[PDB]
Formats: sequence, structure tokens, C-alpha cells
Amino acid sequence: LNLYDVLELPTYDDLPQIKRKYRTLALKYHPDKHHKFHLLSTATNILTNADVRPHYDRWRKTNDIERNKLIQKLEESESSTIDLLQIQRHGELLRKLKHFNLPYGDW
Amino acid sequence: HRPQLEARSGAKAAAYTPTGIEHARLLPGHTTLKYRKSWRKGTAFGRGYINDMTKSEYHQEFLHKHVR
Amino acid sequence: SEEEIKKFDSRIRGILMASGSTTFTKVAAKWNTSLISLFTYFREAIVA
Amino acid sequence: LGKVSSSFKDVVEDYCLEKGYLISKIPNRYTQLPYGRDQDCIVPLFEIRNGKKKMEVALKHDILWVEDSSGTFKPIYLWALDL
Amino acid sequence: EHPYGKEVEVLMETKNTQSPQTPLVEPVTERTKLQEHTIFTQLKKNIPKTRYNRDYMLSMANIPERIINVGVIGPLHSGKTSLMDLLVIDSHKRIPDMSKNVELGWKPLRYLDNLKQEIDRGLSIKLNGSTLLCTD
Amino acid sequence: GKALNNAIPGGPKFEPLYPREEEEDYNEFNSIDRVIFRVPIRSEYKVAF
Amino acid sequence: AWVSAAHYNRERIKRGAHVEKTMVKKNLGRLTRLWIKNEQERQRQIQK
Amino acid sequence: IVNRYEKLLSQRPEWHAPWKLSRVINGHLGWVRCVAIDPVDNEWFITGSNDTTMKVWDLATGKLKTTLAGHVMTVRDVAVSDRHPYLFSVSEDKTVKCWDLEKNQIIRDYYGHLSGVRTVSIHPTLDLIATAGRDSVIKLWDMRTRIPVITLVGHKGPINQVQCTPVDPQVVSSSTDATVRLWDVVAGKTMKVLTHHKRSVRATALHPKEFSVASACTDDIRSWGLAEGSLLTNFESEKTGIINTLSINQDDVLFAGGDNGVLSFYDYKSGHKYQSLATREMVGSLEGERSVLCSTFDKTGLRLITGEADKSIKIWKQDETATKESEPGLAWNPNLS
RNA sequence: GGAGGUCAACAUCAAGAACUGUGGGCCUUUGCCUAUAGAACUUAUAACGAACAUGGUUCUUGCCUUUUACCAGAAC
Ligand SMILES: Nc1nc2c(ncn2[C@@H]2O[C@H](COP(=O)(O)OP(=O)(O)OP(=O)(O)O)[C@@H](O)[C@H]2O)c(=O)[nH]1
Ligand SMILES: [Mg+2]
Ligand SMILES: [Mg+2]
Repeated sequence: LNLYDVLELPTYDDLPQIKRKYRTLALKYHPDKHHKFHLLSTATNILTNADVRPHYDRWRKTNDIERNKLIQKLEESESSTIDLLQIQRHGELLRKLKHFNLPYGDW
Repeated sequence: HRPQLEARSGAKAAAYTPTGIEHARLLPGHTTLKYRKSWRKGTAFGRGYINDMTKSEYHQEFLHKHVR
Repeated sequence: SEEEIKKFDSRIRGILMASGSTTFTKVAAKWNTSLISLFTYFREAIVA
Repeated sequence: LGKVSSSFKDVVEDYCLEKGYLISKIPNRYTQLPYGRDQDCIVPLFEIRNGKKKMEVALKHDILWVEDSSGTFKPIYLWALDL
Repeated sequence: EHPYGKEVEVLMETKNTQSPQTPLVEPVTERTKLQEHTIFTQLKKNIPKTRYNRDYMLSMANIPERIINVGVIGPLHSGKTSLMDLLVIDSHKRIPDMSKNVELGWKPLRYLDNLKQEIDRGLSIKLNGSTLLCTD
Repeated sequence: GKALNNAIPGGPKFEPLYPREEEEDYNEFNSIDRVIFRVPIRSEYKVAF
Repeated sequence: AWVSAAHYNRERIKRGAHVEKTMVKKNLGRLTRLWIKNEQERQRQIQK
Repeated sequence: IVNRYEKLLSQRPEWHAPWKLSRVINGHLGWVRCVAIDPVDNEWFITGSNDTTMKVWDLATGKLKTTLAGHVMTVRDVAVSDRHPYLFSVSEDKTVKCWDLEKNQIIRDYYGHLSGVRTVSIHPTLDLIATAGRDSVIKLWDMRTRIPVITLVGHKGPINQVQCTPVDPQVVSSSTDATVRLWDVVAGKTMKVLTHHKRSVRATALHPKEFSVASACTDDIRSWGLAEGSLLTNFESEKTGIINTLSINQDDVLFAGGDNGVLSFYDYKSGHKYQSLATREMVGSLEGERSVLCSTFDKTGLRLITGEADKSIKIWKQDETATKESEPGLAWNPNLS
């Protein structure tokens, strides 16, 4: 579950925006009015400092990875899709001599 | 007194009262969905896709035959 | 030959589709003529 | 050519005799054969030894086929065989 | 061709690949059904319960003098397979394949039969054994 | 009997179930020169085996 | 579409399976139209 | 109002790469009216036709897998299902036929349109179908029991194009009365009307992400935010008319098929037109027959598939060289409206 | 309390040759492994029926002016 998923909220927010997010959620899901908030407190802890918020978000992306896999599969699929006579003849000649019985040359 | 100039709006049929006749084709069928997871010499002689229906080759084969 | 077999069959179908109400007698002559013509030209062959 | 009484295999045998190599039938084993057509023939194969070397030959039409190192038979000239 | 001429593949398709019957979306079969080719029990929990305690049997295997190999042969319909049936259903306590019918059987429970073709054909074809301990 | 479009001399007659026999493939395989005509291979055998 | 219906109905009649009394007549009409078009095409192309 | 015009000169939008022609597939006898793509594996097309058939083409090599007949007249629309192994086709014969992809045979027929039915869209989560056509009403079909559960009275003319969305408005519709309605189905009445188009709205497309829709008309392709129902943006278009279809790549590229044969690609964010192509008609075709009847992108969005009125399907691929050397398209000059 | 009833309601009856409950271990409820108890009815020349009807859609035919009514095979 994502921190965004836990709060039931949507996904570069500022340190200010981080504070405002908590404030908005607090109004909605105020624990004193209505375990989930544990997540909110932690993520807010880093989000309230813009640095932590940014780094945390730094590390949908995976799904993009799914797109990459699809692309690889497509590339593999499309690109891929996109003397004897003399020998038998010589053998035929060789048998003819054997039939005629004429001595074989040292082949 | 001829042709369509319009079509009939289904809206009209939406306001009528139902009759409730039972048809043959609405009887239950497929009732369960599926979810996914030297002689020769003496003679006188001898020694591609167009897009259209009428001018194609198959057509001239056709009419070349069936008309005899 | 297969062709003229099909021509015969097609002719009988002719009498059928056409003689919706042409009377029995008219049909019979038409049926006979095709038959006499078919046998006589091939007389011998038809047996096989 | 149909007229000619003699059969190849015979020729091969004759050739082998001069070499002193011995050709043996090998009953079960067979190799899929690629010939001009986009189809592969199946033929039984035999192995010829000069002393104690075994190599395997399958002849279809009028030709001798010897397998390439990775695998799959390649046609070769009769003079072109030395074991 | 020349209208495009270089990179473009102009392909004119008629006929078909993939003969019409093919599913075009493959039905997902989660379990593997053997029932077509043979009839055979694939779980650890459905193997019958061998009153004589299999574990104790496997111990006999250490003593080479103790275990013996008996084959059963005889002409058509002499009753071989239906004899093995007697041995088995004596040994095992509860067999899932017994119908109420064959239990009091009118119809012979043929246990070592096991193959579809041998069931319908009425005969026995490929040899099949069993291992069990039994008291003299 | 039905699937193979045969009849037991007292059995019922059905439709073909596979209406097209007409396609014939020509290859050296079944050629007369290579076959021995012994026993007729009459119809009752087809239903048995 | 019209032409393709003419071909299809014709090759349905060659097998001779349940063609209506009129469809034979109509189909004949479409075929004679098409045949004359082929003729005039051939003649013009001979002029040019 | 100039302030807006300055605020159009700050942005300098969204570079993309041009497109070019990878593959041409002949093989339909009539026109190609509609195209849809296997939403899971990207292994194939189903293409309607004007010859009544439907021909399932392989996306990889372009070979023809199978043919599905079964309609007596032209097939205006085809839609394949995600959750189900079903294919819903619909035609001018007044009928919406289901197709079981497993056995390739018609399963169900839905009945009850007065006349030709030009659009099917498969609701994502509900096991519904939405069909529409010259009836001038939208019929919400229960997929299982074939009961036309809900009917949406509304537009004063034929209904060209219909879409489905998981949240509110669950059905978006577009008609020849030059409107686009955003429907609320449970109550069964219009949630919002969007009148800004001047003539028949002949095509729409849903952005795969942003939750908006792109609507078309003769000369003006607009966009629309769903939810509120605001206008979002406009797209720069001089006369391209007539716009037969729209399609939205996952990269925010907005395709526009012309009746003049021009392929007008846009950026979706901006409204800028970064490329315009012209198709080659065909060997023996007419200059009238050059147009684009339908189109779509694969699940990836790096290929484009356009059925054309010249009886051919064309597959447009995105150039890999590109970048800034020479991509640049028409380069963002916002003329005065 | 026992026997019944041309009484009713509610369950269940076509499948990895296949059921359910419970004890323990691993992953993290699901699921896998291990231990234990009980399994009515229906199934092997396969099935609730030792019997045997009809209808719909889609193909192939057959009658053959066209529709109902149909001919006889298949799949769902
Ligand atoms: N009267 C009688 N008939 C029996 C007896 N045992 C078996 N049969 C019948 O004889 C037939 C043969 O019995 P099976 O044991 O199944 O046949 P089999 O021994 O396997 O014969 P194979 O398949 O050749 O091994 C069966 O159909 C039984 O019904 C018996 O003890 N008495
Ligand atoms: Mg036996
Ligand atoms: Mg009438």
C-alpha cells in the first residue's frame, strides 16, 4: 500500500503542500472524531521537510516497466517476421561408368 | 410522399407502455458469462494488383467463363 | 460428359421453376423432349 | 537413366572397397533430410570405418550426405570423402 | 510497390493462416485434466489409506530376503486383473473409485486397468502392478 | 458406423457427418505397384478395428 | 458491393442450391450489364 | 484579453517525434470502417469492413489469421473486451452481435434498435454494453441477459460515437445535432451538455490517463475535461474537414484522420499541430477514395493503425531518429482566433 | 416415542477421478507442505432417467416460386 493509497489521496509537493495535505486529511479523517493516521504521521514527517519528501518520492514507474517489456516483445516479434544439382549429377555419371564398366578414373 | 427525410426517434418508443409478449429469441440461453484471467522448323511462327472491381484479373476470368 | 449431364438436370429444373401452373400435359412434353434428346444423341453412353 | 540397371549405393560400395573402409547399415537411427524442396526426407544411415573411426552416411537420390559438426547433413562429392 | 518502394511492406492477404477452428483466445485451464488419456489420482490427500500402515512396509525393503516379486499371467479373461482387484480392495480401506455399484459389485471393479483405451476396449493392455504387504 | 459412413447389414443408415470425401492426394505411397491385393478388406472389418 | 453480390449469387447457382425464382432473372441481368461493360472497355482500350 | 495571448507565448510545448509509414495491408474487398485491438496481448486486430466481414489480422507480421462473417450488411463498429473473452460487433443491420473469442461463433444477439447501430462501447467495470445509432438513443444492454436495461433519451439526431467511463459521466455521446452529452445513467438523464461544436460531432476519444475526452467536428477539434465538464483546450486546425476519427496515444499524442486524406497529428497538452501527412491513394484508386475511416493505437502506443477508404489498412510507425536535429514541426505560432 | 404420507420448505447432485472439517510448519488471509477425523446420493461399454421429447442461433444439405410448416447431419 502506498502512502498515497493509505491516505486515499492522489499522487512535487512543497513542504507547505505537505503540511496542507495533513491538515486536509485531519479535517476529513480526524481520529478523535472517527491506525491509518500512523502512516500519515510518518509520511508527513518526511514530507513536512521538503528534502525528505523529495528524496522519499525519488526512491506507476513499474507499470512503465511493463510498457518497456511490451515494447521489447513487439521489437522481437516484428523484425523476426520480416551445388546440390552438381553433386547428384556427378554421382549419376559415376554410376554410368560402373554400368558401362569403363574403368573409373582416380575420381 | 417518398423517401426518409428523417428517422424515427427511439425516444417515442421509450414512453409507451410495455405489452409483455414473450419472444422465442429472448428465451434464456448462454446464461453464464466467461471471465478472462526438322518437323519443328517448317511452321510459320515461334522459332500486378489494380484496385477496382471491373478491371481486376479475377473479374475478366469470371465473365470470360460464365458468359461462354 | 459431365457438362451435358448438368445441362439435362438444369433443364428439368427449368420445367420445374417455370411450370408453376402450366398444367400437367405441357410439362410432360417438355420432360420427354429433353429425355429423348439426351438419350438419342448419346443413346449408347447413358447406360454407364 | 531409368534404363541403367546399376544402382548408386553400388557405386559407393565400390568406392569404399578401394579405400578399404567398411560400410554398415545401422538399423534404427535415421536423419531428417533437406533436399531442394521445402521439405525434409527421412533416410536410414550407415557408418564407415577405416580402422576404428565411425562416420555416418545417408544417400538419397544420387548423393552422399555427411553431417556437419554442429549437426544436420550436408551433401558432399564422392571424391570429397576421406574420413 | 513504387508508391512506397523502400521501407514499406506491401502485403496482399487472401486465404488464411490459422485454420478457423483455433481458439483465437486460448482457454485458460488452471488444473491439468488427465481424465482423457488415463484415469489416475493426482494429490497426496486422495491416495487411499492402506490399513497396514505403508511406513511399516517401507521398512521391509531393507531386508532383501523378505520382499518378493510375483507376476500374474494367463490367457484372455482368466481373471488376472480382477484377482489383483481382490488383493487391493482387501488391503486399502477406502477407495474413491468404488461406486456403490461395484462395492457390492455386479460390475467388476477393475483397478489395475487404469487406461481409457483399456476401459473402453474391455481388455488389459499395458502391464500395471502394485506393491503391498500382506500377512501369510 | 455413422462417423465412418458405413452400414452394418441390418443397421441404420445416416448422413455422412463428413460430407467431403472428394479431396484426393496423390503420392507414391499407396501406389498400385507397391501393393499386394490379398483379401478384399470388406466393410465389416472397418467397424471392428 | 453490387458486383460482388453478382459473383456470389452466380457461383451459388452453378452449384444449384435453393436459388429463388427471381434471383436467377436478376442475377442474369447483373451479369449482362457487367459483360457489356467488359466489352466496351476492351474496345476503348483498343482505340487508345 | 491580450494577457491570454502573452500567456500563450510562455509555454513552448511538448516536443514529440514525427510518424511515418511502416506497412500496407490490402485484403478487404470493401472499405474498412472500424478497427479495434486486442486489449491484452497486442497480438492482433479486428477490422470491420464494408463487405460485412471482419478479418483478424496479426499485428506483428500483418498476416491474416481468420475471418468472421455473420453480418448481412456493413459493420460500422467493433469492440473487444478486457475482462471477457468477448468481441461485440455491430452493424447497419440493426443488430449487436456478441462473439465468443474461444470458439469463434456468435453467442448472443441483442435486439431492439429501430435502425442501424453505429457505435459500441464496453463499460469497463459493469458488464454492460452501450450501443447507439440512428435511433437517436443510447441503449445500455445487460451483457448477460440481453435486456436493454436503460435507454438514454437526449440527442435530437443520430448518435455517432459513444464512450464509457468508470466514474461519473459513465457515458459520453456525440451526435449530429452538434452536441456532446455527458450522461448520468442511474438517474438516466443528462448530467452536462457541451454545445460548443458548430456541426456534427463525428468522432471522440478518451485520453487513457488524464480523464478527459477529445471531440471533433468539421474544422475544429476541441478537448473536454470530464468531471466538471469544462472545456480544457482547443486544437489549432485550419480547414482539415472532415475529421473522421481521433485516437490518443499514451504519450499524449492526438491523431486526427481526415477525409481529405491528411493525417493531422497533435500534441494533446498544447493544441499544437506538429505534423501533417498525406497518404498515397493506391495503384488504381480514385483521388476521392483517399481518406481515413478509422484508427487506433496499440496498447503501447508506438504504432498506429488506420483503415482507409481505399480498401487498405495502413500501419504508421514513429521515427526513432528524430530528436532536435530535425524534428521540428510547424513550431507554435498562435494565430489570432 | 415407533410406523408411515402420490405432504411441504430449504440444502445438494458432472468434477485435478474430482468432498469436507480439524491439528501443526513456511510465506504473508490467500497459498504450499505435513498430521488427523468423517465421507449420504450419482458415475467406467461412464451417470441423476436401465427412459427420451421440443425449441433457439450458426453452419452444411434436401424439398424447390416466396414465408410459416419442413428434409437430415454437425457445433454451441
Ligand atoms: N464367472 C466368472 N466370471 C469372471 C470371473 N472373474 C472374471 N470374470 C469375467 O471374465 C472377464 C475377465 O475378467 P478380468 O479379470 O477383468 O479380465 P482379465 O483377467 O484382465 O483378462 P485380461 O484383460 O486379458 O488380463 C470379466 O469380464 C469378468 O466379468 C469369475 O471369477 N467368474
Ligand atoms: Mg487384465
Ligand atoms: Mg412478398
